[PDB]
Amino acid sequence: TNVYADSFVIRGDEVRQIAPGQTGKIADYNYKLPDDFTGCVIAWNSNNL
Amino acid sequence: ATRFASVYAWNRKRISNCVADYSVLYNSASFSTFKCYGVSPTKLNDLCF
Repeated sequence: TNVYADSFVIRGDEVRQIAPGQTGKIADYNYKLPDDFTGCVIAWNSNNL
Repeated sequence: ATRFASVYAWNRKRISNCVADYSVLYNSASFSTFKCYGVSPTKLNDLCF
């Protein structure tokens, strides 16, 4: 029905926090995913940019 | 601690008769891995042992 694309930059060690039910500085205070999340999480190393 | 024990002879310290503040540990963000089994990291500060 609709799709929402969210984008941001984080440390490689923080990508593991971008998942449903996660906690930590990013998941708690920056970007929280719901427990019943229905989307996809895509991430890549940007050390070149 | 300045020097840790060798894993074959892992050191153990009893913690007792004291008040803890696990939020200081979890929110330190100095740890690469912080995994809790059978107890939630966030609720850990609201419990007694």
